[PDB]
Amino acid sequence: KHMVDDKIHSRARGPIQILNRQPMEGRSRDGGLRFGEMERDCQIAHGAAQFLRERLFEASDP
Amino acid sequence: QANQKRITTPYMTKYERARVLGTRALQIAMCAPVMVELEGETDPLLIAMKELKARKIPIIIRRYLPDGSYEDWGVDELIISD
Amino acid sequence: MFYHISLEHEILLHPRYFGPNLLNTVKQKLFTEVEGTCTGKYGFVIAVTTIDNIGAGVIQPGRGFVLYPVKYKAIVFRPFKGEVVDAVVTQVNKVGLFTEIGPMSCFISRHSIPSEMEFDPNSNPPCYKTMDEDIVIQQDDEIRLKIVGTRVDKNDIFAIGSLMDDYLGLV
Amino acid sequence: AIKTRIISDGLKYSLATGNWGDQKKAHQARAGVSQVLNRLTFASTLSHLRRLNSPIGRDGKL
Amino acid sequence: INGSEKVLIAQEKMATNTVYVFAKKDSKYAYTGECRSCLENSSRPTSTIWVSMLARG
Amino acid sequence: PVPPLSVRPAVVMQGSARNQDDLTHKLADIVKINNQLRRNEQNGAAAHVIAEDVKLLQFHVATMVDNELPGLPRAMQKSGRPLKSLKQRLKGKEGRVRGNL
RNA sequence: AUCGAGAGGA
DNA sequence: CGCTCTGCTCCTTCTCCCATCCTCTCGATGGCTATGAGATCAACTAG
DNA sequence: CTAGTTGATCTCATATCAGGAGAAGGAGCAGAGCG
Repeated sequence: KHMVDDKIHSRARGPIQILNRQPMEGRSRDGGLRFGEMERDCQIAHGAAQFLRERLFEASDP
Repeated sequence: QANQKRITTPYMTKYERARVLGTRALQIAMCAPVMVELEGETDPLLIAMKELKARKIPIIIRRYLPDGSYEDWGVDELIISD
Repeated sequence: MFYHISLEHEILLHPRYFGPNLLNTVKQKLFTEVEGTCTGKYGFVIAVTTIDNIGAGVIQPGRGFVLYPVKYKAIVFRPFKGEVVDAVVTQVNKVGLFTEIGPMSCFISRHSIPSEMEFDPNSNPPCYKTMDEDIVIQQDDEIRLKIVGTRVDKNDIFAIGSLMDDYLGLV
Repeated sequence: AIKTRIISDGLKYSLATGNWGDQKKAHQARAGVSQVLNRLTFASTLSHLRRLNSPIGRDGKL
Repeated sequence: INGSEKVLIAQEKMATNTVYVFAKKDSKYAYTGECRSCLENSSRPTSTIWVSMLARG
Repeated sequence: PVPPLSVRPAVVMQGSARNQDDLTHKLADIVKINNQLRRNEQNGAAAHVIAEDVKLLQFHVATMVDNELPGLPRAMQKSGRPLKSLKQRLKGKEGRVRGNL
């Protein structure tokens, strides 16, 4: 059942949630992908502070 | 802090290189004058790397020390490795 | 009151202005910014006298701008409660009398003025005159006043003055 | 006196949601009973109809 | 139910009316014999009765 | 302190029925019992009645900021689901700090 | 739309 | 010689935590919380 | 200017089981000084 066309998804400034003005959840909601705690830790290890700020501040909910 | 004696490394860190290149590329993209000559480069990142190789980026890195003081290094004063 | 004070400001600068001449651009931008400006706390700034120091310009991360903190000597004008100043009369009216103190224009109501100085709209120049008609306060006259109240509107100060106190009259 | 909605709506709700118990006790009730039949392939349907469940709790790591 | 095909999953449970002697390592009792008792035609939940031995000391 | 509408948005459903947040329902209970206690202290009420009202107000405020109090009954709502208090909004995973910051 | 639950993927 | 002040142990609460990201379906959710008389007032709609 | 009508706004009034692990309090108590 797992065809790629039912899984491919992309986002660039779509809809946002009401409570926290962050991207929605899911392909069906045209949502954004979660940049989670482990991604934050990985980018902290990388030392990429501006990319980390872009992902956790500017690309989510400025 | 005595600029005659700066205790930090004379090398540019990988993070300093990254942020200096990004900053200067944004400055070039916002129509700042270029310090080096240009053959056909139109990408700000390429121009910034050419300026760094030429040692002609007009930026000062203010490295903070844990005690609270700081040391100002010109991008031309640091040793660029990569 | 004329004064000479050192003041602090910080101004952003676009990357286009880096150029071979940079300090001059920050200087002239400061001038074009705070020349003729007005603030209620430091009063009105007549002009900027001399630029003392130009701090290190810090590049804001994520933004091409650079903020320069500038220290500059500028001369201000601040009216005060209880201060006496000579003013120039500009308009006479039945609602009150309008006199200009430098950039500010202050209005004095007939209630604050002593009752001796009558209205006189029938005179060819609108003027204030007493029973004896000795003192004459009309347009363009030079008269002393005491500044009682200050009010700031749209960052612009407008004062109010009184002529009741003794020795406050025509120059 | 007989309000038939008790038995009808109770059985219908319990089979519809899977929360096995009274509708008011929606948290004391144990879910996962009465799942939607899998109709993706005949083997999935047969296996779902022959499915057993050990309600030990997935959280348990024993 | 409401046009939706619902399948009841068989649910496992410990058998009733049988005595099961276990021994919990971390407990005040050395051995515990439990019996989840339930009348033939169910009318109440399973009434569990335990008969335990207190741990030595 | 009753938070603003952003913290407890009233989301509109497919139709016109505006559904209120759990915080708003809880604040409704708090205001109800607060007004009830205010009138019962102002007008005729027994001491034990006022005591019961104060106990219920305490329960409502506590379950507004923290619903999982041991022993006490969980603040309920329609459909038999407990309300999500301010503590569960940011308690752990999928809360504000870990789930949104 | 929300919430919950369930079924799944790596 | 009877009281105090420990401070050790056993039990008891009590409270916190339990991988990451992702897809889909399915059921419930309702929440509804009036009414009108009087006075006030400010704007037209006429005079 | 003068009434008069018409909305809006607001006040008022009517009713009766296969967790775990650690941290904190409390209690029982053995014992040491010591009044």
